[PDB]
Amino acid sequence: RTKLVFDDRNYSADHYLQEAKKLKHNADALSDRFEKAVYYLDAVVSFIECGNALEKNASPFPMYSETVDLIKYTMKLKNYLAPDATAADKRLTVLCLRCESLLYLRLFKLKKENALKYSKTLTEHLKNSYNNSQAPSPGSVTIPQKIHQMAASYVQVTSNFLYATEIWDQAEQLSKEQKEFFAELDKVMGPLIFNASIMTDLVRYTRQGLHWLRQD
Amino acid sequence: RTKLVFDDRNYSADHYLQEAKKLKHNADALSDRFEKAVYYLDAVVSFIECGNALEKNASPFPMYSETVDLIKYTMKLKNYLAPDATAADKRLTVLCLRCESLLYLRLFKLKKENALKYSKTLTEHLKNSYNNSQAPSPGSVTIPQKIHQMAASYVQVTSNFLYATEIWDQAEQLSKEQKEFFAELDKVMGPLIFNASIMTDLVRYTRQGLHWLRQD
Repeated sequence: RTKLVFDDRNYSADHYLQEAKKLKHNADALSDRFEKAVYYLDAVVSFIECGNALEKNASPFPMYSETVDLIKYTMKLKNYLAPDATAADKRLTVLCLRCESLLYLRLFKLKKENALKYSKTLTEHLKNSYNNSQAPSPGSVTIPQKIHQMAASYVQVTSNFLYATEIWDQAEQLSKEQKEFFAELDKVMGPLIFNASIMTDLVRYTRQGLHWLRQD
Repeated sequence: RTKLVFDDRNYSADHYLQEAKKLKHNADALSDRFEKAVYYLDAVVSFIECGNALEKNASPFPMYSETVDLIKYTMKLKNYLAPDATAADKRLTVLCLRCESLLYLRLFKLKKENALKYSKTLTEHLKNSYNNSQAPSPGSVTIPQKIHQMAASYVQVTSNFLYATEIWDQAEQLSKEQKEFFAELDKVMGPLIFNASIMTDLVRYTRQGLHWLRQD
């Protein structure tokens, strides 16, 4: 067993993008699904590195979103639920799901401000509009279109961590099935922490796991 | 320094409630704010223990919600932002904010199912209702009241982890100001993990911190 030693020379968001694109076009031009997915996942981490480098001198939202799309494509390659699925396929899938979960959670986190005060005004008006459509009794609803767009966007950015939570839990569950591989990987890297691991932690974790997979 | 040894005999949700209520009525009848808050926080953990015991033979939602209310009351006692605020006040506040954060996150988590498919239907209709209020051009909005109630509830349960995230981050920030006390507490208990620590982990963590505070 060997641990990657990691270069601290942080580059420009541009450098990681041609890295990612090259790994990805390397993936695009190969036969064996497994092979493809590995390179796709390597491409993915370079894409993540690029987004991280955007966040250093401030927007990474599009880059991250499209990266989660490339992760779903990749997972649909050697589907871990297939009955022939190998341990390698399942470990690959786990790494994919960690990247996808924490990516979703970052996509959210970029719009946390929006989400919070949107929640305030929305809670207020989703009571005003309702109290005003019901004639009192002594003894469809119509909303301002601003309120409507604010509802649309609130659901938009809250969806991202609904996905993050659910996918995080799939990663944990499927990880129990490769308890040893991921026990050792958590040993040498430290385990990923939902809400605490930054993008560089994820990048290195994923790189190390990809390294062991390519070594078999 | 001494670590509490913890009793594994899990009791009924009823047993913890009269424990909590007794600690709380002990708090209610004392002068010194600090004193009060300590007992309030002890009351709180018994209240949490009670809610946990509800979850064992399946609803803890009300109990948890009202407990977070007792936590905000308690924090409004020796406000850590006061200029006379002691290290003890600040540590107490940190413990309060962990309980409040993870309580919010559980309140959410109880309704995760609701939230997810609500997100689906809401995203669809928040496009149907909008595409149908805008006359096309070749070259306020009205919604079903079911959709309206679903929007209200979706915002309701997503608010809970918006709070959980924000309060979690306040706890981290204020924790940097008592880095050593909480470094040692994480040492002997293991640190609380957002999204991973279960209620019993929180109970024991908080109990241990309360123990050191009462020892000064």
